[PDB]
This record gives sequence, structure tokens and C-alpha cells, in this order.
Amino acid sequence: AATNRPDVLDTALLRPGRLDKIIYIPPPDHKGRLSILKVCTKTMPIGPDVSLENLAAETCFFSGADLRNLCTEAALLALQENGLDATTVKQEHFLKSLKTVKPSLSCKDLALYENLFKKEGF
Amino acid sequence: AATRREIFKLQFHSMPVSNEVDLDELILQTDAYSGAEIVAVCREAALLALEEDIQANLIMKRHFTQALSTVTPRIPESLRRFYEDYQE
Repeated sequence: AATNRPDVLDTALLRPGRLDKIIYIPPPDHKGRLSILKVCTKTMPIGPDVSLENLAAETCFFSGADLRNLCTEAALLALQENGLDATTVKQEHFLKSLKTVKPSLSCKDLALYENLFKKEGF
Repeated sequence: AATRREIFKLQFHSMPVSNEVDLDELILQTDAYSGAEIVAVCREAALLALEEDIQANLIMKRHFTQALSTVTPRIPESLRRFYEDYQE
């Protein structure tokens, strides 16, 4: 069973005998966000000016799906500004696409889980 | 500024406008103007030039100064600051 709002869940469902070994799916970190960008940029032709470590330092409160939207929209901007026939995605296309993809996490949602984390409930 | 010049050039093609008006000064005063309101400024300046001499041929600059005082932007400055801070 998977859920994203576990405060609503019943206490009798979370008992020894019903549902045990609760596992937490961590919102990502810097070493973790570098590995998501290598999976997405595997097929894409990347120029040798792009450094993926500098993009992951500026990226904060991103989910996994928002990293996929950043690589999708920076690839579409290279087709727009360099014609229909182009083999180039540069570093400046990634920084120009940070103005139109916004983070979808905050400290209000993130500290909810790490509080239930702390007993209270889970 | 380039989009508002194309909206003004479509409306100045039909109306008899004198050569005394300055287009660059009108572009600067119509900041935060929607595209439907630039049609309404050009329509009202033609009606105000008709009132001071039914038989009118050309529109002066003084009609445009009075027409911009009547038609205002509907968008307040709170929504202007929010939609520029959302892109940053």
C-alpha cells in the first residue's frame, strides 16, 4: 500500500499483525539528484559545455517529475532557437528553463513527514 | 512595446490621423494596457474630435491627452507585481 497523506490513515490498520515494515521514500538530495539527471540525459545529445553538477546545486525542492520536465523543456527550446535540424543542447538552455519550471515542494509539506516520522503517527 | 506598436498601426490605418501626433510618446504612456483598451483609446479620441466641430477631418494631439485621462488600466499594481515576481 502506498500513500502520500498518512495523517488521515487509521491507527488500527497500522498495528502488529496488520501492516508492518513501514518504509520512507525520501524526497531527493544533491547526490541523489545528480543520478536522476544522468538517467534523463542518457538519450539526449548533450554538448560539452554542460555540467550536470552545477545544475543540481541550483536545484532545490524539486521532485523527481520536475527534473524530467526541466530536461524536456530545455530540449524543446533548443529546437525553437536553433531550427528543426540541430544537434546541440547547451548549458544556457538549462538556465533559461529554470525560469519556467518552478519547484513543487516546500518546508510545510516536508516537515509534516519528519514529524510523523517522529512517532506521533506513521 | 513592439506589440503595442502593431496594435496602434492597425488602428491608424483606417482613422484619419494628422501627422502632428508622436507615436513614441503614446507607446510610453500606455504601459500596463491590455490590447482591447488600446482599441478603446483610439475609438474615444475619434469621438472627442467629432464633438468640437461635427464636420471634422483630422484628429489632433489634445484629444489623445483627454482620452488617456478617461480610460485607465483595469489591472492594479498588486497584480502587476505578482505576475512579474512569479516569473523571477
